[PDB]
Amino acid sequence: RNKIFPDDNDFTRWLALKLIGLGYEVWCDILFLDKGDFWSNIEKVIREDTCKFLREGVLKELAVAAKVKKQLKMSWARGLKDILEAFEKQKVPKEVADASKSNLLYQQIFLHDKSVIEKEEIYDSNWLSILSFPEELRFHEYNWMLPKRFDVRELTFPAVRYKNYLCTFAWAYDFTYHLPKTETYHKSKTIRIPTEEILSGSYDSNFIRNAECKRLIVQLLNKAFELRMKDKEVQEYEMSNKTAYWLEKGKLEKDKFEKTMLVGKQKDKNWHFAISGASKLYPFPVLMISSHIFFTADGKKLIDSSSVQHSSRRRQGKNWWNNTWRTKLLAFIKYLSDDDTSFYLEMGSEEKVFVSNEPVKFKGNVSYNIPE
Amino acid sequence: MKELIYIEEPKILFAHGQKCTDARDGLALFGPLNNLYGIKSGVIGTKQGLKIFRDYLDHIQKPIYNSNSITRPMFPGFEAVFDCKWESTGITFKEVTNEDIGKFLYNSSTHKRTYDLVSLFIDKIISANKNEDENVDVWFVIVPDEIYKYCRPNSVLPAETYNYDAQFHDQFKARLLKHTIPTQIFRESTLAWRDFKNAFGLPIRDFSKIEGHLAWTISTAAFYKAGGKPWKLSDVRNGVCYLGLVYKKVEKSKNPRNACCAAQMFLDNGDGTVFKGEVGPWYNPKNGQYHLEPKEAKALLSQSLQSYKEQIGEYPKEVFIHAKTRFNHQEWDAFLEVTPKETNLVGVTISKTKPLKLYKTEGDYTILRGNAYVVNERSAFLWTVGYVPKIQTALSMEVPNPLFIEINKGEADIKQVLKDILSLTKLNYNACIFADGEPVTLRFADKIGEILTASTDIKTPPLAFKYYI
RNA sequence: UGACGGCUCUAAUCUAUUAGU
DNA sequence: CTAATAGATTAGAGCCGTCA
Ligand SMILES: [Mg+2]
Repeated sequence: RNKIFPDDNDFTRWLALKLIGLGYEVWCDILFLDKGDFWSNIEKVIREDTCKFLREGVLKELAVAAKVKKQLKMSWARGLKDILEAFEKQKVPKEVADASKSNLLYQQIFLHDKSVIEKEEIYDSNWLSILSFPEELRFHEYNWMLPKRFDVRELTFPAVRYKNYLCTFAWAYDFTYHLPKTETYHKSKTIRIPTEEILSGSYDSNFIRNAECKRLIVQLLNKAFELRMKDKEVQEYEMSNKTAYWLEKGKLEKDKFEKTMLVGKQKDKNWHFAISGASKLYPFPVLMISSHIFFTADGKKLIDSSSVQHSSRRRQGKNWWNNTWRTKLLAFIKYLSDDDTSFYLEMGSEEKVFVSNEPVKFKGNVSYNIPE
Repeated sequence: MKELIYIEEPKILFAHGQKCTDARDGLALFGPLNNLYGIKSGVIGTKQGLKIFRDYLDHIQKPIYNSNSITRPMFPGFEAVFDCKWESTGITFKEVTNEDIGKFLYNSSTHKRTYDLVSLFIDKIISANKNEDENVDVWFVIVPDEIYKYCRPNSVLPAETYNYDAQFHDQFKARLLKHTIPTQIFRESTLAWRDFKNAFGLPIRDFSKIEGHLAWTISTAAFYKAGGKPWKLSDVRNGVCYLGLVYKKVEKSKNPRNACCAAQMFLDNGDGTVFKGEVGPWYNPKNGQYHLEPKEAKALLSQSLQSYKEQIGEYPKEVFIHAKTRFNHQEWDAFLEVTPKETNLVGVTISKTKPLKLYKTEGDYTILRGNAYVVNERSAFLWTVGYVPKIQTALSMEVPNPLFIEINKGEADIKQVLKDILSLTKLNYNACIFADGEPVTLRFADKIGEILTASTDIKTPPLAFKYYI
């Protein structure tokens, strides 16, 4: 008692939910997700407490309805109104109406296998951890011993001007070929400052400001990253505001490094994964590696059409997924590693800056069940 | 090793005082907050625009199906979900003569013909509004595709009307501000998306699987512009007043004239959640700078506080200012000059662009949405875009870039700020969505800015968002 | 301008150094 | 005030995708 008995799935869903919302009890197979007592209950309900009823199976149901009757002796708004009028005219019983039951059924049925799983997960990142720094920051007093238009960025060792000094991580007697008057240099006039205090934030001095010192150090890091990328026989692209360093074609083994494809062919055109180096000291020393895709014609010469570049990049980025991005980033980073766990930036004759080849790992608390 | 935390689901209130997390099904199963009577629509344009609009209004009331229903909910009809009838019977049609259309697409200069088009539409709208016995609910604007397509700013056709903006929609919306008429601008491409094809046999863009969201979005925006509300929030506590701030530039002008506009969440004491733009554009004469002068910023904050107090009855304890740029010392001094006695101010800076890509170890789906990476006490990444367990699909396509929420000034809690920011990603009425990738407090202000930029002589600006969205 | 996201190019603007008086 | 070298911040136009 007190109970009333794949092309229109959502129509039936909405109809049943609305009929429940107005206080009409509806029994359907979409309530009990589990299957396997499935027909005996229906037959028992039909035989015992069924008074009025609203393909081989369809024919059998029609025959059952006919036997029961013999024994008894535009828009959807119009349809809804007709259904309501028919229900009211037939005096079909109803109880107190409430939407709380509908909300609870929706919560416990509609989103059953779509919930939150309390499982910890580990994520990679694009931030390359920085291990160690040289013992000092070197400022060389090159007073009237270099040309004024000498163009400091032409040197083989990273250095940038500052007032009348030169800042680098190399010795005081390097790159003497390009700057011949170097031998008559007194060593007591070179400023050496340790990296630990200036990078951690314990260096307040008039010579250089901490934000300025960070900008100088990231400039040296970017310049040395550029020099290293040039060193490894890797071509370059001059981007809108930065520089990207893309591997050539045939450089790797079968266009593969560590079972990862970084350069390939698309239709009659060649594409090349690239990276861009941008070191920052916030929150902690990292060497960020943003990802890009450039396209060329023969694989060595860049194409001089920005519209073609953007169109090809957007066409290629549709099919890329998290796994591909991770694999390509990690493979490109590992290809520039030196021996086992880190690659140095050649910032000195015998002094190097160690940056690890393993990106920072993030650990979580809540995971997502990813149900196929 | 670094840790990740999770932020609880915000949830949104609906009819009968119920609760849910997804707005679409919250409307479908329960209904909107209020009950409207009907919507009356009026087309300005040719007879073709009339035909297109009538076809669209007939299509909105009918069920809509896709290939797979798992991705998006189906459209059952506007009246059934909002409890108010709106069809092509309460219509007021105003003709637009093709002879007049032809006479303006001849000067080969965008300024003159653009201004002529704006005038030729606005005069018809005002004449219909004034000198007719009918009372249209929302005035609808239909624009021919090709004429505007040739009305691009930096384009040419292959002085009284020359010193004006070179865009149609912005100036047209700026010229109806002093009339306070809810006007909705439709490009003919949107609604007449089925009568335009190419010489290839296949559409360039697959629009056969976004029909449902198109219908939901337009229907929700219209119902909002009719004076109704689709949904609100469940846990808006006292002392909460979200306020937006976005910067825009006027391009073609003698002075740079930096344009800053504001939008404001707050309570209206009607047990609802009313969104009004207490915005009157503030000008920065300096070039390139993105900082309000003390006077203009002080005026903005004072107007927001006065609107709240005259709307509720008391100044809230806490005010949130979501901004796309950082702040200076004198700007924060200006905001602190009008701060009430026993109150505190929080300014959230959301730098959208920052390189940080995360990878799951096994699956190709991206990071879960509501994750939060706490770098420090006054910095965090909040993945406003991400995987949604409710719909099992991805909001974005590629690896999302988490927003860099910095508490630039003031003292607050990172958990509470991140939770409030996540909550504010569902209160848009343009599109009935699950969640937004950017807070609407930083997007509706931008839409206001792009609306009320083409003209600066308007006094008594409109308040509600029916006019601008 | 029915929406959203991811992008390309694009200049402008702030800070520090250098050279045009 | 004016022109070069870096980083760090900002906007603006123009284009691509939504199936599976
Ligand atoms: Mg609008």
